Amino acid sequence: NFSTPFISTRSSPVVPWGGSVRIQCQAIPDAYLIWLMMLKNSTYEKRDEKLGFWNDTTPEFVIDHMDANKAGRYRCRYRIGFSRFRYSDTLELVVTGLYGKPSLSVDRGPVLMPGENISVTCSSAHIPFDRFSLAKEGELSLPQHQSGEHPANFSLGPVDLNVSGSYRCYGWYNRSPYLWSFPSNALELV
Amino acid sequence: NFSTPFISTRSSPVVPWGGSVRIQCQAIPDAYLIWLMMLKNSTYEKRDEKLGFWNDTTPEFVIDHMDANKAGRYRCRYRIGFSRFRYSDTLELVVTGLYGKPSLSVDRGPVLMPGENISVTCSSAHIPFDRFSLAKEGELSLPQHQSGEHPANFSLGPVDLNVSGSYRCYGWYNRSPYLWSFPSNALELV
Amino acid sequence: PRLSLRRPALEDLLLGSEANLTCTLTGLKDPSGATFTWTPSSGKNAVQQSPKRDPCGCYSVSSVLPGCAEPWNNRETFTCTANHPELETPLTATISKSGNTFRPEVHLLPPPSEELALNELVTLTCLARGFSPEDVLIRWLKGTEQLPRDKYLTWESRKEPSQGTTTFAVTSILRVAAEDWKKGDTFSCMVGHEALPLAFTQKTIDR
Amino acid sequence: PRLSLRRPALEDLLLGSEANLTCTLTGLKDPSGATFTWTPSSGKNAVQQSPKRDPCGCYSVSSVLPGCAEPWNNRETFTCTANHPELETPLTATISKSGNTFRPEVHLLPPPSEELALNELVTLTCLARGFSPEDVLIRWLKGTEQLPRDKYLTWESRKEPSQGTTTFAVTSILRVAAEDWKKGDTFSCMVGHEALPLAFTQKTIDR
Ligand SMILES: *[C@@H]1O[C@H](CO)[C@@H](O[C@@H]2O[C@H](CO)[C@@H](O[C@H]3O[C@H](CO[C@@H]4O[C@H](CO)[C@@H](O)[C@H](O)[C@@H]4O)[C@@H](O)[C@H](O[C@H]4O[C@H](CO)[C@@H](O)[C@H](O)[C@@H]4O)[C@@H]3O)[C@H](O)[C@H]2NC(C)=O)[C@H](O)[C@H]1NC(C)=O
Ligand SMILES: *[C@@H]1O[C@H](CO)[C@@H](O[C@@H]2O[C@H](CO)[C@@H](O[C@H]3O[C@H](CO[C@@H]4O[C@H](CO)[C@@H](O)[C@H](O)[C@@H]4O)[C@@H](O)[C@H](O[C@H]4O[C@H](CO)[C@@H](O)[C@H](O)[C@@H]4O)[C@@H]3O)[C@H](O)[C@H]2NC(C)=O)[C@H](O)[C@H]1NC(C)=O
Ligand SMILES: *[C@@H]1O[C@H](CO)[C@@H](O)[C@H](O)[C@H]1NC(C)=O
Ligand SMILES: *[C@@H]1O[C@H](CO)[C@@H](O)[C@H](O)[C@H]1NC(C)=O
Ligand SMILES: *[C@@H]1O[C@H](CO)[C@@H](O)[C@H](O)[C@H]1NC(C)=O
Ligand SMILES: *[C@@H]1O[C@H](CO)[C@@H](O)[C@H](O)[C@H]1NC(C)=O
Ligand SMILES: *[C@@H]1O[C@H](CO)[C@@H](O)[C@H](O)[C@H]1NC(C)=O
Ligand SMILES: *[C@@H]1O[C@H](CO)[C@@H](O)[C@H](O)[C@H]1NC(C)=O
Ligand SMILES: *[C@@H]1O[C@H](CO)[C@@H](O)[C@H](O)[C@H]1NC(C)=O
Ligand SMILES: *[C@@H]1O[C@H](CO)[C@@H](O)[C@H](O)[C@H]1NC(C)=O
Repeated sequence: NFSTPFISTRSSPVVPWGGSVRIQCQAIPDAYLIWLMMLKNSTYEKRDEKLGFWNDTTPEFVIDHMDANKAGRYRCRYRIGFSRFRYSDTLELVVTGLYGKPSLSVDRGPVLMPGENISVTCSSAHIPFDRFSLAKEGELSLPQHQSGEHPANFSLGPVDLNVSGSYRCYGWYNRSPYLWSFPSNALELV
Repeated sequence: NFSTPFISTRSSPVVPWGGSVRIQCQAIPDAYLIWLMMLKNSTYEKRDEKLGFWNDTTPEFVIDHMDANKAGRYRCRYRIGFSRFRYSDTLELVVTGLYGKPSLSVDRGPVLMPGENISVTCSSAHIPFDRFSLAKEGELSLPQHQSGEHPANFSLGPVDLNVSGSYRCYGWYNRSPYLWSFPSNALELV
Repeated sequence: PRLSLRRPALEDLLLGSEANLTCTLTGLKDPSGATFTWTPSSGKNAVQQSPKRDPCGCYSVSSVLPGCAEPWNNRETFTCTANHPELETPLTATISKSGNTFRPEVHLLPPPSEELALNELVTLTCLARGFSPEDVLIRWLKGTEQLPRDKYLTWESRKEPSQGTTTFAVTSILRVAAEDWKKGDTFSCMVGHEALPLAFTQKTIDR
Repeated sequence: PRLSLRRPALEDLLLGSEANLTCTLTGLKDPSGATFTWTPSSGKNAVQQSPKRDPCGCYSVSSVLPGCAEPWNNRETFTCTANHPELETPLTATISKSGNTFRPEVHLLPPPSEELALNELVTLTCLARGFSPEDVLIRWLKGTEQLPRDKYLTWESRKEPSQGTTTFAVTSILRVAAEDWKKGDTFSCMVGHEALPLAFTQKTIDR
C-alpha cells in the first residue's frame, strides 16, 4: 500500500470570513490534471482546476474572499494517463467572524514559567456556542484543544516554550463546524 | 530619360555547345520579380525566373549545358509593384563546336613587339563559312574583330599589351549568327 | 446520400468525462426514418438527434452513444450501420483507435530578436510536429494558470511534406506584454495527443 | 440556392498575368439556365462554365471574366447578377479591393536550440502577422532560388484575438538539413500581400 498525497495550508487554516490563504497539495508529476474538491453533500465537486506537471515544486491553490460557501472538506484529485485517479487525504477549512467574540482569561500572570500549570477560561455569556476551540497563532492546523463544557477549561499542563506567543479563542456550534465566531481578546504568553 | 539596367556575362560569352557560364543582370531592388528572356521569334519568352529583392548584390543567372536552343538574344525583365515593367538592354550568346575548326596563322613571329604590325590570316578550306570572328580569351564580349572576305585579314595595327595572351578564331554562317564552328589552333601572343 | 462516423475528441477525452462519438448520415430530403445500429451494445444506449437541416437537400441526421470513454482506450473496433428512408442498400461505417502512432515533438520558440527590442507586445510560438492522428490539443499556461482559449491563437494540424512516414504538425502563438517577459515569470505550452504516454506533455520557457 | 463571388487570388495576381474572378451560383437541381451580368463590360467578355455537379442537389454553375488585372488595382467596384432557372427574384453580389489595409509584419524565427544540437533536420519558421484581407502568399527561398511549394509547409490565415483592429496571421515551416545551416548559406521567407507597397517583402536569415 501507499500513503496518498498530502494536503497543507501553509498559512493558518482558519480565516476571517473574506480571508485569503495559500492552500497546497502534493505533486504527482505523472498526473497532468489536478482538481481541488470540496466534499459537499454525499459527493465531491470541482472548485479549482490546475493543469500541468510539476517536475519542480508542489501545487498550491489560493482561496481568497473566504466564504461560508468556501468552508468544509477539501481534497485533491490527480488524473494519471487515461484511467488512474489518485485522491489525497482530506483537509478542512473554517471561517471566523460570524457569531460574537467570546472572551478568555487566565488564572495566573501573562508570563507563566511553565514548571507549574496555567488554565485558560474561555466562554461567551450571551451566545450559547456548542463548543469552544482555543486558537494559537502561526501553527498551521485545527486547534490543539477543543471542549464543550460550559466553562472552557483548557489548561496547558507544564507548558514549554513551543507553547508561547499569541492566543485567542473561538465559539462553535453543532452543524456549523465550518462556521466559527469572531476572534476574542489576545493572550500574549511569553 | 534613364539608362535601363545592364546585362553582363562575367565569363566570356561564347561557350562550347554544352558549356556553362555565369550570366548576370543589374538589380532593381524595388522589383521582386526578375525574368530572363530570350527574344525568340517576334517575341520574348521566359527561360529562368528569380524572385526576390537584392539590397546587396546584383542578380546572376547560369546557363549550363549550352544548347543551340540556348543561343540568341537574352534580356532581363523587372516587375515593380503592380504595373511597372522595366526591361534591360540586350545581350546575345553564341555556341561553339559545330562546323569544323578553321586554322589561323601569322605573318611574323609569335611575340611581335607592336611598334610595327601583325596581321592574322584565318580561314577554312573546306567549310564555306559566311564570316569569321577572331576570339581572344578572357575579354568578356563578342569579338573585337569580324570579317567576311575569303581570307580573314585581321591585323592588329601597332598592338599594345592589352592585346596579348591566347587567341583563336571561329567560323560563322548567315542565319546561324548564334551557331559557330569549333575552336581553331591557339595563338600565344606575348 | 452518404454516412460518416466521427471519433471522440481529445478535448472531451482528456479535459472532460463524456466521449460521445457521432455517426451522422448526410443528404436525401428524407423524413429521417433511418435507424442506427452500434457495436458495444447494452452497456449504454444509443441516441439519435434532430434532422439538422443540412444545406441544400441533405437534412443530415446524427447519432451518438454516450459514455464510450473506456472502450476507445482498449482499442475495440466500433461499427455504425444505417438503413435509410430511401432505398437501395443500408450504409455502414467503422472506426477504432488508430494503429500506428508517433509521439509529437513539441518546441516553444522565442520572440523575434527585432520585435522584443521594441518593448511592447511580442510573440511566443509553439510547434507540435511529427505525430499520430492529426487530432491534437495545445493549451498555453501563464505561471501555472491555463489562459482562456481566447488569449492565444492555434492553427490546425496539417500534413507536412514528410519523407515516408505521413506525419502532422501544428503551431500556436501567444502574444504577450514585454514587461511580463523581462520581469521573469513563466510561460508554458502543453500538447495532448493520443500517442503520448502521460497524455499531455509540458515544455516550458524562460529567457 | 445561393450566389457567391470570388476575388482574384494574389497567386495569379502577383505570380502570373490572368486574374479571372469567379461568380458561382450554388444549388437547386437546375438545367443551369442561369445568365450572368457583370460590371466592366465590353473590354473583355464574360465566360460561363460547366454545371460542376456540386454534391447533393446543388449542381453549381460558375462565371469568370478574364483579364481584370488592372481594374482590381484601381479599386473599381465589381458586380455580378444571376437570374436562375428556378423562380422568385434574381440574386446579385458585389466586391471590390478592400478598403482598410494594415501591412503584414513578417518574422523568420530560428530552429529550436535543443533541436539544432542534435545535428540532423531542423525547423525554420515564418510568421506573417497583423495584416489586411486574410489572403497572403508565403514563398521560401534557398540561396536565391524559390523552393518548390512541396518542400515547405504553410498554414492558412486565421484571425488572431486582436485588441480592436481585426487582423490576421499566418505561419510557415521549412524543415532543412543541419549541414546546410552550419555551412553558412542563406535562406529567406517572402510575404506578398495586397497592402504592402512593393507587393512582396523579403526578410532573410543567417545564424
Ligand atoms: C459531444 O461531444 C462533442 C465533441 O465533438 C461536442 O461537440 C463539440 O462541442 C463543443 C462544446 O464544448 C464545441 O465547442 C464549442 O464550444 C467551444 C467553447 O469555447 C469556449 O471558450 C471559452 C474561452 O473564452 C471558455 O471559457 C468556454 O468554457 C468554452 O471553452 C467553442 O470554442 C467552439 O467553437 C470553436 O470550434 C469550431 C469547430 O472547430 C470552430 O470552427 C470555431 O471557430 C471555434 O473555434 C464551439 O462553440 C465543439 O465545436 C463541438 N465539436 C465540433 C467538432 O465542433 C458535443 O457538445 C457533445 N455532446 C454531448 C451531448 O455530450
Ligand atoms: C482562374 O484563376 C483561379 C485562381 O483561383 C484558378 O483556380 C486556381 O487554380 C490553381 C491552378 O494554378 C489551383 O492550384 C492547383 O494547382 C496547384 C499547383 O501546385 C503545384 O505545385 C508544384 C510544386 O510541387 C509546382 O511545381 C506546380 O507548378 C504547381 O504550382 C496545387 O497546389 C493546388 O492544390 C492546392 O490548393 C487547394 C485549394 O486550396 C488545397 O486544398 C490543396 O490541398 C492544395 O494545397 C491546385 O491543384 C487553385 O487551387 C485554384 N484556386 C482555388 C481557390 O482552389 C484557375 O486555374 C484559373 N482559371 C483560368 C481559366 O484562368
Ligand atoms: C446530502 O444529499 C443526500 C442525497 O442527495 C441527502 O439525503 C442529505 O440530506 C444531504 N445532506 C447531507 C448533510 O448529507
Ligand atoms: C523536468 O520535467 C520536464 C517535463 O515537464 C522535462 O522536460 C525536463 O527535462 C525535466 N527535468 C529534468 C532535469 O529532467
Ligand atoms: C498540574 O496538573 C496536574 C494534574 O492534576 C497536577 O498533578 C500537577 O500538580 C499540576 N501542577 C501544578 C499545580 O503545579
Ligand atoms: C480543569 O482543567 C484543569 C487543568 O489540569 C484541572 O486542574 C481541573 O481538574 C479541570 N477541571 C475540570 C472540571 O475539568
Ligand atoms: C517569327 O514569327 C513570325 C510570326 O509568328 C513569322 O512571320 C516569322 O517567319 C518567324 N520567324 C522569324 C525569324 O521572325
Ligand atoms: C536591406 O533590404 C532589406 C529588405 O529586403 C531590409 O530588411 C534591410 O533593412 C535592408 N538593409 C538596410 C541596411 O537597410
Ligand atoms: C601598319 O599599317 C599602316 C596602315 O597601312 C601603315 O601605315 C603602317 O606603316 C604599318 N606599320 C608597319 C608596317 O610597321
Ligand atoms: C589587310 O589588312 C592589313 C592590315 O593593315 C592591311 O595592311 C592590308 O592592306 C589589308 N588588305 C586587304 C585586302 O584588306
